[PDB]
Amino acid sequence: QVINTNSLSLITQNNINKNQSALSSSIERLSSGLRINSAKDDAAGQAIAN
Amino acid sequence: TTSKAESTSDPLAALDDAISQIDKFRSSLGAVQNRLDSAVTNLNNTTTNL
Amino acid sequence: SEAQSRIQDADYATEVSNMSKAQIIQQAGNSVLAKANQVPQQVLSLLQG
Amino acid sequence: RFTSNIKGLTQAARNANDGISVAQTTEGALSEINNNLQRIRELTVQASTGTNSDSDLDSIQDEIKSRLDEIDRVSGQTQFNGVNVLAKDGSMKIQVGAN
Amino acid sequence: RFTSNIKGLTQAARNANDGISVAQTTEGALSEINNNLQRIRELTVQASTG
Repeated sequence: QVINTNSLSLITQNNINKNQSALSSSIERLSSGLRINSAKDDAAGQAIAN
Repeated sequence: TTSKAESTSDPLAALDDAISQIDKFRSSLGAVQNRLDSAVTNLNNTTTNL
Repeated sequence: SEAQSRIQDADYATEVSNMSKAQIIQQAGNSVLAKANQVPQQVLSLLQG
Repeated sequence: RFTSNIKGLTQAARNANDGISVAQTTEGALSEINNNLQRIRELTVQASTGTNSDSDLDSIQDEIKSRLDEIDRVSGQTQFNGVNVLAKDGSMKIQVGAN
Repeated sequence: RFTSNIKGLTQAARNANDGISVAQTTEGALSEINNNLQRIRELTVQASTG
């Protein structure tokens, strides 16, 4: 009943934003072939691999 | 003005220590990255609700 | 070497499925966003303008 | 009397809506804090194993401390109109009636 | 007050994004330095032989 300032499309945008990180991480993981590409993943495993 | 240099006493151990230092710095940066990601998610949720 | 393979070398089957699910959910979210944005002009119709 | 009643009821309705909103904000903050605690639990489950060197334990403890500091920051940080929801163990009253 | 809060929070979210960016750059540089030290360790292990 109001103009898009109480719109729940903001919630849709938020859920899309949360899904985008997972999508990007999935594609990058698929391309690299390594479980850990940086220390944002399990850093202890990265050190063990090193 | 000049002193004759022989070698490092334990060449491998010093390199291992350097690897340990660089890996610890990696871990610190990875933790900062994850914390910043969580902060971004928090900020998005809070601005949506507000 | 086999040990190091057990920590690195992500098993492709998991992330191929994860990517497929993520892309499907992304398309669904895009559709939901467009459809939700399609709503407000009900008030414009209500205005008889 | 009826006009007074209806005006008061409308005001109370708006007040209750504001209360619902603040509850939503607090719930979102708590959800994210609990997500971070879930990550803490996963890291602890990894760290309990004895096949790790002390450097691994140091890195795990460092990231646990960082994420706990995030918990503290979010807890003391989330605010709603000059009021910190998670800073005190108080009570918050909403007027929902005409009297 | 709500408008002020939401504008500030959005801008802070962008700032946190920039922080993640700089962390990524530093971590990439450190990963390469890690590879270089690893090769140096290769060379040390080979050269220690008599």
